[PDB]
This record gives sequence, C-alpha cells and structure tokens, in this order.
Amino acid sequence: NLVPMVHTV
Amino acid sequence: MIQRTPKIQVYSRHPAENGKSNFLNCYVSGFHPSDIEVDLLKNGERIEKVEHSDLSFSKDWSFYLLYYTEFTPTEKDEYACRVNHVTLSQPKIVKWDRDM
Amino acid sequence: GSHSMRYFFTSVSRPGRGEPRFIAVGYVDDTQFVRFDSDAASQRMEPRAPWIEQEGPEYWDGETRKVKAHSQTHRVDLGTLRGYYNQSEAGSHTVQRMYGCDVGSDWRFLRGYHQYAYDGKDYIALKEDLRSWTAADMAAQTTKHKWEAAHVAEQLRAYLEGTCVEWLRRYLENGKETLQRTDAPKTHMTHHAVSDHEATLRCWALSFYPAEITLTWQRDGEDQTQDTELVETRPAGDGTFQKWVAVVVPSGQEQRYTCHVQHEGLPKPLTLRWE
Repeated sequence: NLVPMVHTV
Repeated sequence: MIQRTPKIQVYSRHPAENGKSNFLNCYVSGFHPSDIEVDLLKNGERIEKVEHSDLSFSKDWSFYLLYYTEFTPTEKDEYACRVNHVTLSQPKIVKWDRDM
Repeated sequence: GSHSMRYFFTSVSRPGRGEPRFIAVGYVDDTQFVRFDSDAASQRMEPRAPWIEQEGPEYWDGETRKVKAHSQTHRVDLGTLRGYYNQSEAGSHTVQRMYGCDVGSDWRFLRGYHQYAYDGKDYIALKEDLRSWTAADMAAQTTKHKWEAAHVAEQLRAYLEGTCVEWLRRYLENGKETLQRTDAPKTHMTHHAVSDHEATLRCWALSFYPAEITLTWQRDGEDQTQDTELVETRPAGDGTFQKWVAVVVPSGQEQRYTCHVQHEGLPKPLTLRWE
C-alpha cells in the first residue's frame, strides 16, 4: 500500500 | 556523474539437461545510468523472444535487471549474453557455461 | 523470521519530448507483488503475485491514483533539480526513491526508511529516528528546509509505523502459502581441474527463498577466504535464488575443504565435502 502523498523537492 | 558498469551473470533457471525445456537468464546488476542493452545469443545470433524484469535497484542506487528466454538446451548449441551500456566502449559478451 | 515491505521508484527524464519514463515496483521480502510502468498500455498499477489479486477493484484504483501522483512529483522534481544544479535541458537525469518498513519475527515494527537519490548519488534521506533528515549538499539542504516546513517527516513516520506495517501484515497473511514458507537451498559441489596441480571446488546453493544466505569455505576446520570466489546472489526467475562459492585447492587435497551453508530454511547449517 503506497504512501498517500509525496512532496516535491 | 561517474557512471557504473554492469556486472553480468549468464545461467539457467533450472538444472540444465539436454532435451528438457528450461530458461536462459542474463542478470545484469550494479550499473548506472539505467539505459542498457541486453541480448541473449544462440550460436552468436540474437534470440528474438526475450523478456526482462521490471527495473529496480539496490541500496547503493545501482540498477539490476533479469533478462530471460525459454530454451531447450542441446549438446551443440552455444549460448551467451551480450551487453552494451554507456560505460562500455564495445559490447561485452559472456558465454553460458553449463559446467560451472 | 523478519519481513519487510519496500517500494522502489525510478524516473528518467526524456529530453526533447514528453514526460519522464517512470517505473514503480513493490516488494514483500524478496517477492515483487506490484508494478507500474509509464510505457505500458494499461496505465494501471498491475499485480505481479497471485496473492495480491485478492484485492478488489478499489485497491487497484487507489494504488493507480497514488502511483500516478508519485510519478507527477518525480516529474516536477527532475525540473527543480536541474535548476538547483544549474544543468541544461539537454541531458537525461534520474531520480530514485525507496521507502518501506521492516518488522521482526513478531511482525512488530523495527524500522522505517525513506531515501532519495539524484543521478545515482545520495540526495536526502530520513534518519533512523524518523524525525529528521540527512541532506548531502546545499541543494538537498534547501529541500530539507522545505520538508521541515511541511512536516514531511511526521507524515512519513505515521505511514511507516502504521499503514506500512499494517498492510505488510495483511499481505503476509493473504500470501501465507508462499510468503511465510522458507525454501531451503538445494546444495551440491562440483570439481574442475585447472592444471595437473590445481583444482577448483564450487559449492552450489539453488532454489532457495528468501535471498539471504551465507556460503563459506573451511580448510582443516578453519575459515578460508583466500583463493575463493563468491558470486552475487542471483534470481532463478521462478521466485527463488541461487549462489555459489568456489575455492582453488592443490590437486589431491580436496578432502581438507568443506563448504558451509547458512539459511533461514535450514534448522542447522549444512556441510558439504567433495569425496
């Protein structure tokens, strides 16, 4: 189950 | 941007026996960047029906792939893996050695 | 024994036209269970192990939405990083991300990870305490400040200690027939004469799962590493792994040499000899 959001660098 | 050259192993999926259906593998690993050309050869000729795994990488960020095709070994047929990568000036060929 | 869930993501920019090539793969231990490939026609997260096909259409919708979101973040990142590093639009560049969780034999959380690389080098990584960041250089330091302001570590900690471990447990249970089974190495030794005075013994381990294994040689009961060759563990292609280790010995002295095999599937380590 993937993390529900990533954040841009 | 020091690029990393692929390690290569060529080998069979199951114990190789003449007349018995099997898979021929070429495992390339430790390379960067990800673009790479891998051919499996039968008597020096490119085998057309070859699949590969989905690109992944190890802890040090270097990539690995498995290339593979069904084959029925015989006593006479010679098999090999031919690899090109930006780090290689000429294609690298590694022969399958079933005596290993 | 111990278990893990890990996701690996690679985006490679395509100079000249269009979006990057994005490939995502998910693993439980040494078993791939899902993939997404932007070049593939479905544009869906796809199953890669039968036990994940148990999940319903909603799962596939959700994982597809998230993975596409991951892809877009990487797309934007490639441009931001080109700016941070003052690079041209001409060359291809790569971002890689890996995250996941480890649990022990009791399936309780042991540790979590979230690491990010640009062009194959460390960029930024969550530290072991899941509370702060290791930034390799000034560009990554700028990212660190951004991620501190956005409380990204806190969000990741919750996912890693919570959701990650919860769904790992789920997958372990649904895939128990294979995921909780160990496959002990099938071992044999081969022999080759190099010359009249030198021979090679090769100790083989085949058909094992999980991938972790140790193969060693002893001479007269003492560890022997000189004149040995130990190949990288390699996938068989059927979900199992293979490895070997070889030693060069004086012809006629083979009997002094023993191979020792340790693996989770072996209640006690195994010994092989040539004779």
